[PDB]
Amino acid sequence: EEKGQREANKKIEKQLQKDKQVYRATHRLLLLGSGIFETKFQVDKVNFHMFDVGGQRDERRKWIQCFNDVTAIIFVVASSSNQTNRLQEALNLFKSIWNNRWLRTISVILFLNKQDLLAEKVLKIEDYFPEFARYTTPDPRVTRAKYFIRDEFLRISTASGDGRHYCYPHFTVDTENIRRVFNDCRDIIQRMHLRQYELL
Amino acid sequence: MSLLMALVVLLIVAGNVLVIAAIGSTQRLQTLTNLFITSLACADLVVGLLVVPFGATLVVRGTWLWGSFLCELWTSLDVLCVTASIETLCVIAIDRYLAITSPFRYQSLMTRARAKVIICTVWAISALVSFLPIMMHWWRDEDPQALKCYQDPGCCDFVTNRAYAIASSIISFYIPLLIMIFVYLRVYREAKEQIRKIDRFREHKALKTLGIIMGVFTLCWLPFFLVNIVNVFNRDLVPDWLFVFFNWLGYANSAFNPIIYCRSPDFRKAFKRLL
Amino acid sequence: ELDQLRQEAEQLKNQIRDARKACADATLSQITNNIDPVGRIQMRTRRTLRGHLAKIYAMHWGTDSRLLVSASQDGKLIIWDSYTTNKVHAIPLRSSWVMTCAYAPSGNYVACGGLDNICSIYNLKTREGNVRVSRELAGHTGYLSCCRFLDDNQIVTSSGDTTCALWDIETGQQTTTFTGHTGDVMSLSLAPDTRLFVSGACDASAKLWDVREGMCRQTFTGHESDINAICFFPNGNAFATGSDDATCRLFDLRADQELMTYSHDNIICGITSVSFSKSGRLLLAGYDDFNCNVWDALKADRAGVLAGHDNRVSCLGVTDDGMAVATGSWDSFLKIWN
Amino acid sequence: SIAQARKLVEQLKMEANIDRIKVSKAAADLMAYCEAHAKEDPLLTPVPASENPFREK
Amino acid sequence: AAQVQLQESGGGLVQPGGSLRLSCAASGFTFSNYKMNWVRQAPGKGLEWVSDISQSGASISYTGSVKGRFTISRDNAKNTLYLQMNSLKPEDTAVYYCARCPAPFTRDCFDVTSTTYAYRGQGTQVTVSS
Ligand SMILES: C[C@H](CCc1ccc(O)cc1)NCCc1ccc(O)c(O)c1
Repeated sequence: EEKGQREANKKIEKQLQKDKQVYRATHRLLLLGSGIFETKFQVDKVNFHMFDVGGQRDERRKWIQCFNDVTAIIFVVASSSNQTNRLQEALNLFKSIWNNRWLRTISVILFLNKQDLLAEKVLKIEDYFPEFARYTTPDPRVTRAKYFIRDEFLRISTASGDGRHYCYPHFTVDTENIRRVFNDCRDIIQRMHLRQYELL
Repeated sequence: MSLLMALVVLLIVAGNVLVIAAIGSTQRLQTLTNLFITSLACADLVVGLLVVPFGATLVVRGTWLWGSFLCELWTSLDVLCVTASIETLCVIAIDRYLAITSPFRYQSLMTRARAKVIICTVWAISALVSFLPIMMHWWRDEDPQALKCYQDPGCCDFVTNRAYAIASSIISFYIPLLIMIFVYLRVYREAKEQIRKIDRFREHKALKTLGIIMGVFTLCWLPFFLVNIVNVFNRDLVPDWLFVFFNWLGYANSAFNPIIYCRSPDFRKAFKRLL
Repeated sequence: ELDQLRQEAEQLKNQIRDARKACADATLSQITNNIDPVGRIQMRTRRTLRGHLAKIYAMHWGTDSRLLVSASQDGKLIIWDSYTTNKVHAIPLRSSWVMTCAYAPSGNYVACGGLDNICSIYNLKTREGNVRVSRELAGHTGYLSCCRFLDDNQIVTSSGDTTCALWDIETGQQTTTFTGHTGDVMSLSLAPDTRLFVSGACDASAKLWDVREGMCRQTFTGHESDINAICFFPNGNAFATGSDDATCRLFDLRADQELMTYSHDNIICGITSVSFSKSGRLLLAGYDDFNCNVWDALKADRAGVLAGHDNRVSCLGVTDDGMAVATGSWDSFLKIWN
Repeated sequence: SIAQARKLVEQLKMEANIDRIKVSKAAADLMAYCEAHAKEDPLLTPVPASENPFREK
Repeated sequence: AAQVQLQESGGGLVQPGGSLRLSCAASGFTFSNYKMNWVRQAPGKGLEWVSDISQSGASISYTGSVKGRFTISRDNAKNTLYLQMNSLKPEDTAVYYCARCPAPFTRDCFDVTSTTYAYRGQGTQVTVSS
């Protein structure tokens, strides 16, 4: 019987060698902000599987841990938003993600959406974030507001990094979005390697 | 001179033994690039263990004391281990090059099987450039003084003919040097681009690291191979003791590699645990 | 008139508090004072099962103590022979984010599920020799956190929708729903009778359920954070919970009180998994600090350590016969300890 | 509303009236059990290698 | 047995511009190992994070609208949490809950505004009007 066992084991090991060469040629993304919707795309013959976890009940602190080893978390926000303060909610969520023990090496691709809706709104942001009145940019109104929100996120971000992870903020076209995630994943891999060699 | 050679042996052995014990003791360290670091540490270890003690006896006593056979063998083993070390440095540089300049396909181009085949090819090139020509008397020259040397048992000088010196210096130092310069220039360029995107302190850190690497390598091995290539064209230009001292700077390089390539945090943790 | 029920609650709660304070004669630490200490436990890694590509979320043995199934979020359900380290089967799962996996007491089926809110039931012993999907239990509205076989046909499951469900497999039907928790149920545990089962949730409480009547019988509180792991004691009269508050706690079912707490000031990480030995005097707890502590479940003194993982210990498991301990981890290895 | 209170009170009375032995008894029982099956636990009780399926045959 | 309790008090009526001091008593946990939050909910609104204070009592964070007006404080001796509120405006009328962070010794605080979070209190009412 041990001969048959070794036979089946060798067959399975061939299959697992194939599976292993397939598993490292693909990069997994976490989309954030029936149980889970998978998406698969290919850019420059590099394969990506994105995963939208809509299908859970708004308490993330347990299933979020499933994504400790993804190449990146794509964190979408609406700069536009009985009106709750939703931007502060997004900031608090980004901050609890950035400082979680199991997501500390995970770079976050920050998408700031509905920018045009914001520009429509800004001609009701000084009440919240009273520092917006003294903010200075590093239609100027729209740009100031948008970069102010970006800098809020970047201030949370550049505080506890330690170089291991970064944020890659963009203002958001599935085409350019796919390309941007491609380039940011390339940069994440390059930075991980350059930090391994004590160059960064 | 005795104490100097003794401390050099001590440092070389100690360092590379620590590196090998660490990599082979910790699971966190058994990565794909640490296979190349293992190759490097083994070459440095053979140098420190067998090559440097006999050279020490030579410098101290002034004459060889182990007959002609062991002289040929020592010559071959020295050339072999030096070639292995420098080509393993070149291979580590090529690995880093691929990882950074092709980060997506790198998980495919590089697997442990191809890593082991590359290590084996390196050691085979070393053997085929060191033990085959030196033992089949292909390396000997035709100058009557060289004949007196090859004939007396108490002489073990490194007198060679043009062909062997040129070819061996090419395969042991010059091609590895050109490849290392090329790849680390590309790596520096990419690090500069990433630093630009992130944010001067950091560019200085990168410059310091690459400078340590290439400066130690070159300052330690370039003088010897330069005089090596000039010996076969004018015997009476460089004195002998200076050729020997440069060959010893080279050997001393092998002590510095465990510090240039094994300082990562996990490496230091493993060293502390071991010691 | 709404105050009448507030008064009924206030009164009932007082009576329960009083009937739980009155039946507290002594503390387990006391009657456990003159027993021996275990003697520091020193287990060694006997096996390293390799082949999984990503972190191992779950594992389960199987009632022969030789075969074991493991679930890896690379998307694989690997059935290993532990005696020869041979892979008996390798099932590619349809969804890679698996969080639990179960081995049927008969050996014929395995079960697995995760963020897909489905419990897939795979058949192992067919006419065409290859393992196929046999069934798919759907109905939960949150991720599957744990599943267990009662027999070839019935299966219990816990979900991140605060509910547990008992299913019939042949008809693929949710024959019973169990409600009452207010946070994600993270772990379930069947009693050796398969008539009751305890679940532990992210509301810092555990609940006991009758499997036929569909009714919660007791609730247990006293942890300060999410309960990540729960394991019935060998005899079914008590259970142990492990929490993010860096403690384990042993609760009794006939006293309705927390009996014991296992914690050290050195320990400031969470408990990810727990399991008893065959006799129940050792309590094995995997932690987030890459270690597994072995507690003297009667003295509450840490009896030993298993320290051979480079990442988070994610799953424990003890053999039905008590020979080996299995540890999975986020380093993507399984280690068999004796 | 009144419905939740009705459920709040009904469950809290379901668990109210049940036999609740004294803890000392629960301890005694767990102690006695772990002491009853002490020789059948091969982790707590390391046995030789000619019977372990992970050391030798 | 024990249980995680967060009992708010000190809420009542107050005139526009008045001042109140909300006092949240805590039980069931070691009050110091945990980061603490004030959240509120107004008529017909979601839950809002208002303020947070850290295990020691030095790190402090505010929502923008209550900065300069509200003062969060902690007393590990008497296990109390306080929010001082002065220069009150009518748009503060709401229920105020004291929330805890789920896990101790952590810098992240997930799920304190989730509508079902377990480690919240039942709240105190604040009504700023005539
Ligand atoms: C073995 C030989 C001995 C030289 C020496 C002379 C005096 C000493 O005290 C110690 C050593 N060194 C040659 C090293 C070498 C290494 C690689 C080459 O390609 C090459 O031409 C020569």
